[PDB]
Formats: sequence, structure tokens, C-alpha cells
Amino acid sequence: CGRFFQKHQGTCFYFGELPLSLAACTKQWDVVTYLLENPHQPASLEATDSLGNTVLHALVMIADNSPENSALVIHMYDSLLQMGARLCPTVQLED
Amino acid sequence: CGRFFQKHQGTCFYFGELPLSLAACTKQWDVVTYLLENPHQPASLEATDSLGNTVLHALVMIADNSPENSALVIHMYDSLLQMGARLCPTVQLEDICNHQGLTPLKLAAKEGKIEIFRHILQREFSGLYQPLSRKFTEWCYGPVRVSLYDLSSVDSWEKNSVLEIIAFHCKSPHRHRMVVLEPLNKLLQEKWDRLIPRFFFNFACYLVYMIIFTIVAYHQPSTFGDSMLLLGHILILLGGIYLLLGQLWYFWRRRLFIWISFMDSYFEILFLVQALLTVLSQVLRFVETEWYLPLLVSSLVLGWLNLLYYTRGFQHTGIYSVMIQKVILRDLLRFLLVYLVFLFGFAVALVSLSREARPVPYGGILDASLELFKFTIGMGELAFQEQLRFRGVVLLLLLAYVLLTYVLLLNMLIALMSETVNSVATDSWSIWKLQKAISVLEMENGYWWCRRKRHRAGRLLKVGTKGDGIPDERWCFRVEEVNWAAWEKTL
Amino acid sequence: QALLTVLSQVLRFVETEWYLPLLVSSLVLGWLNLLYYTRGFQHTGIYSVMIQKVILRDLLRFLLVYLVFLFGFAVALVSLSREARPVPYGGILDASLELFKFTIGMGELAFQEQLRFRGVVLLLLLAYVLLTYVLLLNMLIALMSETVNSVATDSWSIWKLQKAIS
Ligand SMILES: NCCOB(c1ccccc1)c1ccccc1
Ligand SMILES: NCCOB(c1ccccc1)c1ccccc1
Repeated sequence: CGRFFQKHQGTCFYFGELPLSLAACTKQWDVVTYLLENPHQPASLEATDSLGNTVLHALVMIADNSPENSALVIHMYDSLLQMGARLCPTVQLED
Repeated sequence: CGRFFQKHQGTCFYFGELPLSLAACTKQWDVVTYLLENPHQPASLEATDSLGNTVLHALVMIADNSPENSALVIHMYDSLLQMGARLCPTVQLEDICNHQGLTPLKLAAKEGKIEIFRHILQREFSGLYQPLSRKFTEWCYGPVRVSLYDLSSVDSWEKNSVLEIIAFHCKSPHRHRMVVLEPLNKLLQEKWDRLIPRFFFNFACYLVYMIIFTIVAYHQPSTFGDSMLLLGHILILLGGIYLLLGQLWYFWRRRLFIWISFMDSYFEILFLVQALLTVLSQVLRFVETEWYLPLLVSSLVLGWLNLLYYTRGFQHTGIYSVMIQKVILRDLLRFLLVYLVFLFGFAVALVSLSREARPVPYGGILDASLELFKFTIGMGELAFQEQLRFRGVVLLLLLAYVLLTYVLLLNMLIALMSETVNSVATDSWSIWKLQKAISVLEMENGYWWCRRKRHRAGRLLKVGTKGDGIPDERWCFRVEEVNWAAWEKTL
Repeated sequence: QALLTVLSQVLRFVETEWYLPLLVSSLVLGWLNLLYYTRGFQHTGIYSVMIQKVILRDLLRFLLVYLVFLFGFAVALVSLSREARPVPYGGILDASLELFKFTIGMGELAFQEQLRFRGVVLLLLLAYVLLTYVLLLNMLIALMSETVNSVATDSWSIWKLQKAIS
């Protein structure tokens, strides 16, 4: 939680300030898997950032109207939702 | 160096009058190689022609806007630059001033070449040949990219720059499209945002001067009030002479601008005329003549019309002013030509008649012309003159005139202006950007009396390492851009 | 409109001479507001949206240029015609009204034989009518034609949004 990552006016890049969010928003479908299913310390998928955003929220914010960005965000969103449902069905991340 | 090769009008082909230039411009990547690497007598790559052009200059001149020609010139230019760097790195061929004193970038800008000019403006290479690069990329952390374009010989700080050459020296039909490209757009936008205060201060000062002029001209001759009138008069005279000095200094400094495009600005002439009228009106009032009021009122009108020059400094109004100018120059003078022909013909026709009876309307040419213009303005007096013996002839002539003018000409003019407005939509934005760029360049230079100190924008950011020892420095213009098409291909 | 109505009633209770202006202004504003309700139809809401879009897009630039030209020419004419050889162009209000008459379709373009600057006044009037009655108004017609052509589907979308808000 610094200044570059914060969503503001100027030089910035917002990704939810979380390693899993950084991987997902970066189109990195491999390290996200390892972080999810690393036996040493699996990363909780419902952990939030300072502003209250979650991984899905972070995926939403960086979304734009560019066809390529829209496709990337759609694919990552769907895949992450399916995976999260497969890990901990008891919690609805959409809410 | 004869007649066919020399760049002129007629049967001609220019290739720099050098065998290597002929080979390169001819798309012959083989004999150029042999000439460069022939052991018996290698051909120097920095040898010039009579005009001072070099091989790169020759490649630039023959460049056109055709996609195939642009691609050919781009490929040959890049390959030859790489080869020259590989042969004699100690000499930078990109910096070779010909007789006129221009480099390939400056020459490409002046000659109107856009494709090759833009390609030279923003080009990048791999790790090898990296120094031969204008565009760079510091890091690509995430989807953002931080580009750093070189600002050597393109910034306004230099005595001669690409911005100045495009603004005041280029005479291409659509040079206004050369100021919308990458940091010639962003750089100009930054300069404009930094210089807004100067522009609006100038606008406010001019408005104050015009308001004083109006007040003096309203409560003018036909104690305290007399002293106020006198001080207003002296202030107006001082303002007029100061405007005259400024405009004369501008013309003296840019005296090689009018022949390129008189109508590009066409506003400095108006300011000069207004100042001349004001000063001359004051002098003739000193002479106590009856022609003081006409000149003074004409100056007042011209100033209040000139204020549009300042009001076109906004996105929403500059485009409207540009459209006004384009319509005026495109389709309003043909309409006037046809209108005056018809009006003079019908006016003299009506004057010839109505001169034989069985307050005389159509007594002269002025009266008939005024009546016809009243027809055109919406107050046509179309009656049945029962006094003159040619009632029917006069009535039919008036009906024919109104049918030919009030139905065809004016409504057709409406339609033609609709078409013209539809045609010029994006060109309006480009021309507005060019006008704003010219205003920025003029403001950057100080007034005719105060020598404004130059502000050399850009960051002295060390880029890469040249093929030498101690490293190099180069001023650049940082530009951040969020891109995913390029970022998705870096993985 | 509600503020004007209530305040007009209060000032009438005060027995002032400014009751009629405020009351009539309220009446006019209400009759104009009725368009809010009339734009509840497919065929009329789009027209109202187009009216608003044209007003906001290209009618204020025209007014800016118009008022600049009109004030300049009005004060110019008032300065003249003040020296002879019912005085037209007596003040600024009269000259402005005469120019607006030119623009509305009842321009009084005559040869004033009384003032000593006949030709100057006539040429100024001719220049004004040429610059305003030919360029500005017909150009405004063309610009509104372009604007109407531009906003066709956006008009439907904005009408749908307005109906959703209602
Ligand atoms: N001469 C006053 C300013 O020029 B304008 C004009 C009027 C007189 C002569 C030629 C042109 C005009 C053109 C564009 C914007 C505003 C008006
Ligand atoms: N003020 C009356 C209603 O607004 B309208 C209008 C009139 C006065 C001030 C500004 C706008 C108008 C715009 C669209 C539809 C109908 C008329």
C-alpha cells in the first residue's frame, strides 16, 4: 500500500496490492495455480486489500472497453470463479 | 551534374548524382554492398553532391506518400543506416547539414514527407544497433509502457527546430497533419497547458484596450471629464502604436512567411490594418479633418471583429472559427460573383424602364440596387406600379429576379454550405491543432521588446550505451501509455 | 417555477409593482416545462432529446460570435449618425434593436440622406448584413443539419435512459 499502486492521477498501476491479484491481472494462469494449491500455505481467495477490493474487484477495475482487454478480463474472471468454486464452495465470492 | 538529374520542372529524375545513391534509390541492395565493400576503392558513405545532399538526403527527397514507395524508402533507409553504423561508427550520418543547413529529419519535415518523417520520428532497434534508436522503453512493468522519445533537433529551444520548420517553412497542402503525431502532439499539448496564463493575460489586456477604445469613441467630442477623455485618447494612441510596432516586428522577423500561406493565419494582417487605421485616425484628427470619424469607427469595428482571434483558443470554439473560415473561402465568393452579375443586370434593366410615365422609384442605379438587395434581405417591395406605362414588364422582371435569386441562389448556398460543413470535419480539428501550435510557438518567443527566456523542456535521461567508452546522454520526452496488444506479445 | 410562483404571491401580498413580471415569468416557465411530460412518447421524446442536443452542441457559439459582431456594429453605428449635415441610432439599445430587426427579417436598410456620412453608414450596414445574414444564420442551419445527422442512435439510447430514470 504505497503510491504507485494506488489508483490515482499520474503514473500508477492498480492490481489489488496482492500477489495473487498481480498474477491474475498479469495473465499468469500458472503462478496463480501454484499459490492457490501450494501445500505450505495456500493463499485465501477472499482476502481483501486496503480499499476493500478483492481479487474479482481488482479484475473488474482494470477492465476497459478494448476488445483484447475485455476478452482477457472475461477469461480470467470465469476461470478464477470456477477455480474458487472448486476450492471452497461454501463461500460465494460474487457477494 | 547536368539538367535531367537536377530537381526541376519537366522530364527529371533526382537520385543525388552518385552511383551509391543511384543504386540505393533503385532498390539494388547488391551493387551497394559491392561498392561499400570493394577492397580496391571503397566508396565513402558521407560524400555529398553539388546541392549538399547526402545519400540519406537523396533517399528522403524521392520519398512520397504512396504506401509502396514509403515502405521501400523506409527499408532502404534503415538498412543503409545500419550498414553505415557497422562500417564507420565514429561518424553520425543522421547529423549532416546540406547547403540549406538541414538534416534528413528536418529535410523530410520541410519537404512535406509524412510517412518517412513519422518513421524517423519513432523508431527502435534490438540490442545491437540500439544507439540508432529514437523511441526507447525504460520498463514494461505490467501493461504500462514508459516511452522516451529523443528530443534532439526537434525541440523548440534550438535556433532551428522541426516545429518551427513545419509551422513557418513547410508549404505542403496538408502540413496540418504533421502536428498531430506522437510527441509533436503531446509536447505541444504540454506547452499549451504551461502557456495558458500568457495567452489569457494577452486576451484580457486586449479586451481592456478595446473597452477603453469603445468608451472613448462613445463619449467623444461632437475639467474632470475632459481630462478623462484626454487620458483615454493618449492611452488609445499608445496602444495603437504598440500594436503597430508588434505587428511590424512580427512581419520583419517572419518576413519569409507570407508567400507560403497568406490565408493560414490572415489575422496579423488584420491587426496591422487596425493599428494603422487607429494611428492614422488620430493623426488626421490632429489635422482637424472630417474623415476622422470614418477611420476611427472602422478601427473600432475591426478590433471587435479581431477579438475572434483570441476567442478561438478553446476546443469548442476554435473548430467553429476554422469552419467559418473554410466556408468563407470555399463557397461564398462564387455566390457573390453570380449574385452581383444578376443584380447589376436586373438593376440597370429596371432603371432603363420606369423612366417613361403614362418620388420616382428606381431613379438611379443606387436606388435600384438597394431595392434588389431589399428583395434579398426579406423586405422586397413587390407591388403593381400603376403609374409607369410598362406595368407588366416591370412586374415580370421583378418576378423573374426573385425567382432566380430568392429561390435558387440563397437556398442553394444553404445546401452548398451544408455539403462543405459535412466535408471538413476532421481536417477542422487538425487545422485547429496547427493554429494552436503556431500560437504556442509565437508565445514561446518573447514580445518585440522583452526577450523571453527559453524553457528547454524534456528530461536529460541517460539512454543505453553508445559503441564507445564513457557513456552518452540524450534529452527525452517521457510518455506513459497503457497498452495490452503490445503487452500480450511480450510473453 | 415553484419559487417564482410562491414569491410572486408573497410580493403581491406586499402590494408591489413587481407582481406581474414574476407571475408571468412563472406562467411562461410552466408552459415550457410541460415538454417534460410530453417527451414520454417514442415519437416525441427523441425530438426533445434532439432539441436539447442541438441547443447544447451548436447554439451558444453562434450566440457568442453574433453578440460580438452585433455589439461592435451597434456601437460603430451609434458613433456615426451623430453629426447631421427622431434620430435613428440614438443610443445603444436602438441600434442593437435595429440590427436584430435586420436579423429577424425586417431590416430597415435605407439611404439616410440627413446625416453627412451617407456612404459610410450604408456600407457598414451592408457589411453587417453580409457577415451576419448570409454567413452566420445559414451556416448555423448547416451546422444543425450536421449535428442532427450525427446524433441518431444516441438519441434513442438517451431517450431510453431518460424514460428509465422517470
Ligand atoms: N475581418 C474580421 C475577422 O475576419 B473575418 C472576415 C471579415 C472581413 C473580411 C474577411 C473575413 C471573419 C472570418 C472568420 C472569423 C470571424 C470573422
Ligand atoms: N426552459 C424551458 C424548457 O427548457 B428549454 C430551454 C429554454 C430556456 C432555457 C434553456 C433551455 C427547452 C429545451 C428543450 C425542450 C424544450 C425547451
